[PDB]
Amino acid sequence: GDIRDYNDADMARLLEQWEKDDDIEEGDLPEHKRPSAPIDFSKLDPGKPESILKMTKKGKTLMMFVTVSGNPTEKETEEITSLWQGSLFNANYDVQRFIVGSDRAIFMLRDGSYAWEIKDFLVSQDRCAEVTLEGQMYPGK
Repeated sequence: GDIRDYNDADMARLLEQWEKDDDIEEGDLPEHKRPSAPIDFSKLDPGKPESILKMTKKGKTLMMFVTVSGNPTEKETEEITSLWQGSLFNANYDVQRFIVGSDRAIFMLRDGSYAWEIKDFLVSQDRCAEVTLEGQMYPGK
């Protein structure tokens, strides 16, 4: 306590957060104790994001908009998409495929793991074609 100015000013500005806590607390004791009896929850923290399982539900309407032809004749898209419908199902890849938009073949996946795998199979053709995802195109990270 050799200098008032620095102490009160700077130290209060530093302790401001602590004083704020004390001020909003006002020393009122709540009946609410730590509800977690097994500290092991915060001790270990399982890491398993169960939230995803709680957030997920059946009804994966995620499709890939595959602009195959680019030519008015819907035939081309139907032919190639039915060929894919063959090969995929023959490869045990049971997926949903519809032709809405003469050029746009939509592949709706009930799965996800092999999303880029089937996508690869699609773009594996010389033409490549436009294969977009409903919404955004995210591989994962």
